[PDB]
Amino acid sequence: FVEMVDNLRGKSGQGYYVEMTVGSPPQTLNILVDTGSSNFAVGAAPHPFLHRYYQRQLSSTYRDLRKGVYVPYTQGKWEGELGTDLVSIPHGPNVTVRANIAAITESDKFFINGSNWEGILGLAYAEIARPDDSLEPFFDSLVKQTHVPNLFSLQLCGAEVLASVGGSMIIGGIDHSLYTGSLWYTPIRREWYYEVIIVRVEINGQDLKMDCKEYNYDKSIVDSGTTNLRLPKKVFEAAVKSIKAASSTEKFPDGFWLGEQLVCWQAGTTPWNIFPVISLYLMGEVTNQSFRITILPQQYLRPVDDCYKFAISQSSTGTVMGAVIMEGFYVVFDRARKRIGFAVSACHVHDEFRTAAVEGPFVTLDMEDCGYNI
Ligand SMILES: N#Cc1cccnc1N1CC[C@H]2OC(N)=N[C@@]2(c2ccc(F)cc2F)C1
Repeated sequence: FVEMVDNLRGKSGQGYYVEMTVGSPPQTLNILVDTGSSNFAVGAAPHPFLHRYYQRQLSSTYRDLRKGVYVPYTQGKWEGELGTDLVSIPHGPNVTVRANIAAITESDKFFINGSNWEGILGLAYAEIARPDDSLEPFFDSLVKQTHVPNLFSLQLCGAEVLASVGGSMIIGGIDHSLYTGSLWYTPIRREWYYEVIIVRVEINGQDLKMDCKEYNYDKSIVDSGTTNLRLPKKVFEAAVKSIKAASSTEKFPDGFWLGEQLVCWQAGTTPWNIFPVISLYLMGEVTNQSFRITILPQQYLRPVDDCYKFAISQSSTGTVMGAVIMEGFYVVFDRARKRIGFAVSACHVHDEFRTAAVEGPFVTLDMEDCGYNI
């Protein structure tokens, strides 16, 4: 899938984007790859933080759906107008799709100063599309209209101005040069978000010993459009307590653990070995099995002297496996078989003593009971 390798770029903390073209003649736009939402939405009018935007009037193939869409979330919102147009991904498959597009005409706290992207590609399912599930998402259109197999995979690599990060979005298959070792799969629990089930969490090999329902309260999702590992309140608190203890040899301000303040060390002296590894055990395809993905401090301390923000934060909407978990790994969104695969990434972080890992099986009792009953 050689022409698709290295087709993602971004700035640390501001997401990964892919170049796309919209309309005829093609308008080039950078689009954030977001497995946590399901709309294809593009800035369509001027904005302080947008260096270009989609101009429907310049496109001979635009069709207006005469329908508005409002997408409030927090910390923000966007609104716009629905239509269809022809869409292609230059460093993607060699196809062109007529896709729904939300042309964003007003927004608050959505576009990001300096991020270099002008729209979002929601890769999750129709159930969470706005205004409702009848607005076919981009990937659904791509699969229906072209032969492309119903699967994509993401290799996010990450790590003055914020550091540039890179990676690859492989549409339609699995590129075996982007990973090493075995691919382990966890089931997609429900096709809305990419919802999965975490059955155990360890911090430096010590079980947090919570009821596993706590890890998925109210859901756990894999989300390339969120930077941090976000954990439900009780789990977050348990985790930081444990990380504090392992690293207690040093002391950092409260704002660092709140992910607000940076912590800096003389360049090159970053004391990685005082921070523990974190293992998340995901439910396997076999009911009583799991496998673990182990992440290093190189993933959960985000570069911003060498300066870092702690990139684990509290959630009130369940666990979010964001970019800093995904950067460990090659992640396969196997929609056709309703499962998500993980393997150690050719661009994983590691030092001479430790490395990200994907290991299994571990046998674990009653993990169907680790979910939330809708
Ligand atoms: N839109 C939308 C949307 C539609 C449906 C569900 N969730 C959405 N969110 C959730 C909050 C963020 O988390 C994710 N994954 N994407 C969001 C996002 C992305 C980029 C950015 F700059 C700002 C953002 F808030 C938008």
